[PDB]
Amino acid sequence: AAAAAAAAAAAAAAAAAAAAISCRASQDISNYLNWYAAAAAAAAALLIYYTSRLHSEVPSRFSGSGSGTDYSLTIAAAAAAAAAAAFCQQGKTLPWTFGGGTKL
Amino acid sequence: AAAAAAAAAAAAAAAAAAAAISCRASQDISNYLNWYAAAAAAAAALLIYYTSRLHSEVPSRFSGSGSGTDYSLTIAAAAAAAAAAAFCQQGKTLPWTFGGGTKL
Amino acid sequence: AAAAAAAAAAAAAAAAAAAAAAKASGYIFTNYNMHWVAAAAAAAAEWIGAIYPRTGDTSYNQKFKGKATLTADKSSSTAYAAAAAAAAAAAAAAACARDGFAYWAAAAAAAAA
Amino acid sequence: TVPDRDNDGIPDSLEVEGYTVDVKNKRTFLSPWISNIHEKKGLTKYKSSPEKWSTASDPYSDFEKVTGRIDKNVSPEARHPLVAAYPIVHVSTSRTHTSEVHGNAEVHASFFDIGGSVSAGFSNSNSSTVARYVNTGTAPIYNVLPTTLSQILAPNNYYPSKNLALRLDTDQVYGNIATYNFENGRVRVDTGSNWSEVLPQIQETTARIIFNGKDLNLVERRIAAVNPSDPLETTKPDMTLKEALKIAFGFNEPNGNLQYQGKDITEFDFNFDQQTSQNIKNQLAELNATNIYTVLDKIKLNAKMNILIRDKRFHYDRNNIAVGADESVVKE
Amino acid sequence: TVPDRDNDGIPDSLEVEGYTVDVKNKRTFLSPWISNIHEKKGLTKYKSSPEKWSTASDPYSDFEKVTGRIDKNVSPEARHPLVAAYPIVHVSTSRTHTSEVHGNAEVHASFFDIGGSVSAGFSNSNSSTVARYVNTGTAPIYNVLPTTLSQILAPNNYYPSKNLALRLDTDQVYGNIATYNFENGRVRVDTGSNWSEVLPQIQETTARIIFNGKDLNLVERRIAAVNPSDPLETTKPDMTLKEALKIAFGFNEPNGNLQYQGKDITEFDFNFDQQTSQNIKNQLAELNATNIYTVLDKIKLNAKMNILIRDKRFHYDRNNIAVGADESVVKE
Amino acid sequence: TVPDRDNDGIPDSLEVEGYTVDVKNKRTFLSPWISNIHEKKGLTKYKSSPEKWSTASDPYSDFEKVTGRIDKNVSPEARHPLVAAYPIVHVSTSRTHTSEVHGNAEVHASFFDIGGSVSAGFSNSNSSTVARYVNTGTAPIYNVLPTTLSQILAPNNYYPSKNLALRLDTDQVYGNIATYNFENGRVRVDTGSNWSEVLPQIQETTARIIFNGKDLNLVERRIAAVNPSDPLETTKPDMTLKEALKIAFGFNEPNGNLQYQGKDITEFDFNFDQQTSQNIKNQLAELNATNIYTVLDKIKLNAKMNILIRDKRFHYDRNNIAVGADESVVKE
Ligand SMILES: [Ca+2]
Ligand SMILES: [Ca+2]
Ligand SMILES: [Ca+2]
Ligand SMILES: [Ca+2]
Ligand SMILES: [Ca+2]
Ligand SMILES: [Ca+2]
Repeated sequence: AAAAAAAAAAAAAAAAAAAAISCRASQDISNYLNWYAAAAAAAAALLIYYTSRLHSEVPSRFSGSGSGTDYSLTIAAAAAAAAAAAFCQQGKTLPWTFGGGTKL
Repeated sequence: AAAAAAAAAAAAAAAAAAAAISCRASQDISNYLNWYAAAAAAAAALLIYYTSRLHSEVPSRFSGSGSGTDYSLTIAAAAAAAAAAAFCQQGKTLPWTFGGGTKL
Repeated sequence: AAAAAAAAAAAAAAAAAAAAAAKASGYIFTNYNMHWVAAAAAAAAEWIGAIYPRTGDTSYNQKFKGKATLTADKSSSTAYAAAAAAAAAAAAAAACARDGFAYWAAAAAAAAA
Repeated sequence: TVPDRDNDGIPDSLEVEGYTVDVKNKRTFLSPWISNIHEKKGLTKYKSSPEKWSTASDPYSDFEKVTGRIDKNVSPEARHPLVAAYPIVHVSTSRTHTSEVHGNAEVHASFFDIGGSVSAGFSNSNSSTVARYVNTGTAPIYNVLPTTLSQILAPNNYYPSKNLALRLDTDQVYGNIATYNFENGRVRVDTGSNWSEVLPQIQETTARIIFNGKDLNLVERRIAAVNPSDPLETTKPDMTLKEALKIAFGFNEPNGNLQYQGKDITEFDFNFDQQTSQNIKNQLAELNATNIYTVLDKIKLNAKMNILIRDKRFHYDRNNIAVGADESVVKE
Repeated sequence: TVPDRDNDGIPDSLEVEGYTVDVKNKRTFLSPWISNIHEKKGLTKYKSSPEKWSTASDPYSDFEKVTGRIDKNVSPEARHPLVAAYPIVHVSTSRTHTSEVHGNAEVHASFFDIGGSVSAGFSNSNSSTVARYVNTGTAPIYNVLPTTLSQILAPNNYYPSKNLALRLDTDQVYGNIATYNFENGRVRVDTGSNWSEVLPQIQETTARIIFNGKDLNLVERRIAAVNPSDPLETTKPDMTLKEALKIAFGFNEPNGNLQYQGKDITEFDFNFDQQTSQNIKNQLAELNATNIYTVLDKIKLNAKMNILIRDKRFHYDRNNIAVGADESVVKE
Repeated sequence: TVPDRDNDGIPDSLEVEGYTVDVKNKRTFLSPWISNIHEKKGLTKYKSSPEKWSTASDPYSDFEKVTGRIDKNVSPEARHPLVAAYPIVHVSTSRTHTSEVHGNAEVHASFFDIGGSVSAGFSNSNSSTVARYVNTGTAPIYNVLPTTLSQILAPNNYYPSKNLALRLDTDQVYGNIATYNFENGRVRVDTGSNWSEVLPQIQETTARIIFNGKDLNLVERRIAAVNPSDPLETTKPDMTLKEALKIAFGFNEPNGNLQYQGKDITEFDFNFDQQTSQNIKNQLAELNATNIYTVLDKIKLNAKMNILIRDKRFHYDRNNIAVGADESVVKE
């Protein structure tokens, strides 16, 4: 029911530039957002729950932030740039709706 | 008045298998059940009263259990298999009605 | 750490239904409920539903109200998903996951050519 | 010696680490909770607030509640220091609830969704429906009748005897408080003290849970929970939903599963207020578990928290009466 | 010195192991129960609660009950610490019982069957039948008359003198309590203290036994019994049915058989409530004895326990009046 | 030892240098304010008067306000020792203001001009407008209703429940005061003490600030400020407008800018009385800053000082109700 949209779906080539993957939901979200990492057709798992804290089995280089409707995850030091889709799932109410993104 | 029935009246040949002699009464019983042992036309005496505790003059290998309508007595290590009828008597209300069974 | 090992391959006749299984030995199966989600082209990833193994209670998406039925067996500690009225639009990879979507299985990659 | 800052008669170290009351030869004395000796005899571990004379703010102290130096009319469910002891008075009439929202959606949605479109209005004022005074609480009312004389209104008892003799917004005007004397076993009613000066404190400092697992009757019990804002409320021991159900409604677990007279916990439905649902959802998201029934042991209770628990197999209405049920259950 | 935690004036060790009061030369003093010296003089062994000022929760303490430092109007049956001392007030009228179920089955069925289809409803409210106030209790009523002035209503006495001058649901509204002063033999009535604040405690902490062995009149006596749930109630000494009958109704055994004015115990019939019958049946099953009359010495009494004892040779009704009897007894 | 001249239970050195309450293991104890340990856990530094039992002259002391040994009905905003805890009672009715002068000139003139042709009449008497009793204060009213019974009127609550059931110059006739007992957690209402004997002191010793940032409702809060004329008032800690807003209305600054639910401080308009405007203008001239919004951290508060803060985007009237607003905001 709650449509999930991303402010940026494709990242333009910008070396040494500010990185922020944002998600804009249909209505406000009380920080019930999940961040999902996945390798090439493998290693699908989440990293951040509640938009701020990590899964505790992943290194602290991942860091999410935001308040209200727009939540952005930032990358401190990028190490690789490959084709790997991202996910942006809200948890306010049923059903669970995911998002999308392209990073790393 | 309270009819006494047994879920199993004859025990099929099952070596090294779970053993449970159950009794299903007409109505619920507040654990007022008695267990009776008897040799071949001799040594007729009870072993367990109140479905849980022993007569205190018998070894602890006998162990009864159950709650509500179905009460089952289990045997830990069987030592013999002869023709000896068993009894299953309730004590909720008059008259005293017995049951039946075939073990040991 | 959690791993799910399934059959390497399966041979089925043409236009024959198939059932996907995923072992849940990484945790206590009866404790955490397992969700089902599928990803399809032009529609991103859409949630299908979830099953609570202890009682069998389920909640289904408005799209997947009758598309799939989810059950489980405590004997071997696994859950099963049954799909009726199979069609071409139903061809999509489905991956189950534990409560909170923390642990994900290894869904197969179907390819005809 | 012991500090006993709260001056409750129980050492504060015992109130923190846990304590219990045992009798050796017809003589009672407190002892720190020791496993393998006190557990096998059925004694319940008791935890209280080291800085509060009464943890639940009820007129009875922790020592009086535990050691039995309390008015004998107090229900055994309120003997726990963490359970409030306050009266509830009412008048085919039955107990009612102020308002209900859950019921339009699926009954099984509580497993995967908490709060949001489902809630329930809670009001501390007594209410009833019709189509004789009854004390459904855990504390007595002695000398003053409520508004919709030496005899009392004992809990779980009617003001007239059974042999003797569409809303009723009963007011909470109760009588005085019977306080147990320490110098002797005599019990006296303090005219100056009133229930109306104690009820507001209990409402503020305790979390209210309503249950209808027996006779389809709503029982109102409150559990002393921790309020982070108030430093004194923090002194209360940590309370989980599993422990609150066990100590209030008689829930027992023989094999890790909560049961009530043979009925599993999953057979009941959970309802929360707006603030309660928000707090519960925050805890669930932090703990990475959308399901709540399987994380009951790790869900903390806070002050000003209201939880309503109903029966799934019965169909409820706006006033919370099981007007109907499923076809299978009514048939058999 | 002695601990005397209950502050009753009697050492707690004496209250546990047993004690009695004897006079040497017109002077009274307590002494631990010693056999072969105190038994031969008819002194009765007294056991009390070491943590209760009054074992039966009545306003009179163990020391006052035993040593005689009590109001002289208190009946001698209530002088035992384990027997409650509370008034019962009533108004061809006679005492009545709320409801009776036993009577359809055989009168001798109590020997082999206990409870089940036989029971009796018990209500603490006073009741009477017709076709003048009388105190059938063991404690006086001083300044307030009940609802259906300096003179009192002594027990076993009528409010008007005999020379002077279909249900009556008499209420339990009694007067104040006459408490014996310790500094002097003077007795004073405390206006603040009331009977209505003491009766509920006695009802909760004592087991009520009703007897009609004399003049076919129902006498209501309560014995302080042990409640396992409450730790303070556990401090009471163990009470058996045989001892309760001996200390309350004057039952005596010269050769191991209970007698009442020459009538054997087997001549009376036993009735129990639902909870009482369940508890008694559990004890009988645990002790492997369906018969109850021959195991009276090993049957423990608990709190909230009601036992009704009638006469077998008389035929009773729903209101418990011997309307008729057998042909042989009425003929001779 | 500590002097504690005020006999408040808190050392006067702690009351001067700053103090806070922290819990180690479910036990509360005061500690001097230490940075890098107490700040990271969200504890608020507390400053009080070393010569006053209660800094704000309200019946609750500094120790009771901070440690939580206070009536639980008191609003959390009044838990600060520098915030007065007194009730405000009222009855499409809404809160009103006595008189307003600002509004004829530009709404942005407060940035460069303070006082002069702009002011607002302030009266401590309760008032309301029409076209049910409500407690908008921080303290309860127990036994006496005002003039335009055991139940109370809790703050932020209506006297009747919501389910239950052109000016109104409500009088300030309140009830007695519920004072927390120190010997035990019981709370008792002192009949001799009255609110009407405490309100005048609070009015004289505190500075009143009125805010309407939530639901367009005027909330009346008073902050204990320093009066140079009275030597005892000088003992109060220095209070700035920024700190007063932070501790009373919940204003928070994450990056040096005051915000209220996402609304910046500059979005609000400041109004002062004649004496208040004169004092503020004197401070501004001494500090060489005509602008007041950017010098809020260096503006001291004095006694008998009244400040009214409104919302700029809403258009107000003589009675201070947002009758209208700008076209853009009403459109979106
Ligand atoms: Ca303590
Ligand atoms: Ca305590
Ligand atoms: Ca003693
Ligand atoms: Ca004693
Ligand atoms: Ca001080
Ligand atoms: Ca001070």
